[PDB]
Amino acid sequence: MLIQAVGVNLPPSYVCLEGPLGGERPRAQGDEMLMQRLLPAVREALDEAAVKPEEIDLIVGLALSPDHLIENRDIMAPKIGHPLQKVLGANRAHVFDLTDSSLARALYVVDTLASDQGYRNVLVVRGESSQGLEVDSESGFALADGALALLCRPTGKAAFRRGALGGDPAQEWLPLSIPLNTDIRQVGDVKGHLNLPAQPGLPEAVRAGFTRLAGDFPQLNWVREEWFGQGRPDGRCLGPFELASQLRAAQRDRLDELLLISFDPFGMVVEGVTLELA
Amino acid sequence: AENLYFQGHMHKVKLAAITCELPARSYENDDPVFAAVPDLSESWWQFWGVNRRGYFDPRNGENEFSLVVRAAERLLRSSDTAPDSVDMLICSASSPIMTDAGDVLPDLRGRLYPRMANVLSKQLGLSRALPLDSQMEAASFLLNLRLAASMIRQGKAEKVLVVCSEYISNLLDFTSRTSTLFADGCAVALLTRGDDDSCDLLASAEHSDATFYEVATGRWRLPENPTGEAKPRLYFSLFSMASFVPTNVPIAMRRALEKAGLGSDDIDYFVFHQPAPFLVKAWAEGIGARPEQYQLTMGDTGVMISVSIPYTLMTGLREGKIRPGDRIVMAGAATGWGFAAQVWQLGEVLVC
Repeated sequence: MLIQAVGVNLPPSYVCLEGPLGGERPRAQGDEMLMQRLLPAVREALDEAAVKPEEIDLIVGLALSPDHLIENRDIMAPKIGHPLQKVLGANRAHVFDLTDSSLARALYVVDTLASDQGYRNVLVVRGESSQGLEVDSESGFALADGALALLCRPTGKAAFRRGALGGDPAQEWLPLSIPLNTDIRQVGDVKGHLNLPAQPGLPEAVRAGFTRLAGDFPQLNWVREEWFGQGRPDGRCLGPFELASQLRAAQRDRLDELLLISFDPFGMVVEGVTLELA
Repeated sequence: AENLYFQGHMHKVKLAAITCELPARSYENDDPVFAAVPDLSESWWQFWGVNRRGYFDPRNGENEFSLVVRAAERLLRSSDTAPDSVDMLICSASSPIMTDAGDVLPDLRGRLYPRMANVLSKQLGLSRALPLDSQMEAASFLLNLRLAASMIRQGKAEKVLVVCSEYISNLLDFTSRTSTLFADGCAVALLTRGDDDSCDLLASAEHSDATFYEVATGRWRLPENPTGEAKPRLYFSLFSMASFVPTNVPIAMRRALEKAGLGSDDIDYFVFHQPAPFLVKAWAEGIGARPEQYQLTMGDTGVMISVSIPYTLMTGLREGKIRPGDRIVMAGAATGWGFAAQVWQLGEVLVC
């Protein structure tokens, strides 16, 4: 899997939440919706790669947000890859969604499908406009809002690892869940609640899991997602959108290959995929 | 030989086993569940081809998870598949609302996330399975077969368990005619690396077109014809194109056949998604399939979104319409919209 170009577009609005799993993260405001950030992120990647929308073979989306996806803020399905196809004019593409997958796992699976089918230009997009999810005020956990676009050329050569979190090996980590709001009264109310129990050692356990997984490919430089503010400068973190600056630094430094590592809060694992770089 | 060296070969993909699990209770077209639906008529019922359909009964322990556990355990046992030999589990569920996580997350009730594969892998003891949850609405069974096949072909998995579980009834607005056709059900299939050429996925073609994305959606809204203090819910919603779906499934089939180097005359049998008799017939006529080469199965099940195709495949195998050695085409449409077709050489498929 070769990364041709990266696009990223985050809201300018940051919100700080206290708690062991808190931090300062980008947060969409008002009735901002995901497409207003996703479309410019995608166009930035296509422009960098000199790839026209009609040349896109495949669009695969990742977005948990249950509303505020598109102009009609009440639509949850079909998922955002489809309206993206429409507004982009990617009239030859196949579209699907990999729901709560990590980006690393999605990139591995898509490298496999797309190389097998002979595709040349594949868009993997990740975004949130999470106004419809209640943050976890007990732990401080919230999703970062924004959009990340990876324009990729498949090779079928990407390698993959799914690894344990670090820290106490006898620690049972309690996963993220998003229960449905059982008391929706107005169409604009939250549709679900983020629930990630307060676990003070979790941010460090994730980072230790990253470092362990990176040891499977010691020859490779690597990039990673930062879902928590703990121990980060100013408590600021961008979740999976942290990957954009790291990938761009790798391009500036003319790296040809790298390892990309995701944190999956549902599985409480880390997942890595090896990549080529333009 | 062609070269002094040996050419690499993609692994053959065996469709090894399949089963389905449907709701215990069936609802006829005059069932009181439809008492608040307006504008019904015998012409409506006769047109869509559904005479009865099933909805999960969660009060009696039926839901998208429990019936999958039952079906998958049955298939693993019947196919003699050790849980630890499954390398990947690919699940789909078109309703965003899940309701049960078994013994894995026993306190979780209605939920948007997580999806199914990770919790199901733990419930079934699939200790080596990479879990994936994919979404292509009514074409998800085909998408999952395609994902599985590519993993197997490239040597990245040797056994892949595929699950589709449709709890669509938890999104249906029963004050609206939109509630009258869709229905619940589950399907499980096992794909493996083939040990001979008796079975393989010869080719597939997937494509999407979002021109009419807004026509068929899941939207947070009040009921169409509410009563009292109705609350907003996530509902299947239909907004107000004639030839779009009739033509695009044949487009996908023609592309898949071309990639396989075959024509429709080379195909023994066809398996279609089951949205309506007129649509299945239009797809068949668009590719040259005669009525003796496919079944209409929505009459007694309703339109089970992604489960219609695997149910219809299973029916054809069970009834002897599809035989070992047959070449078949499986094809359907999905909201979004998406289209998928697959050309299979089938061997012996275990129906369990």
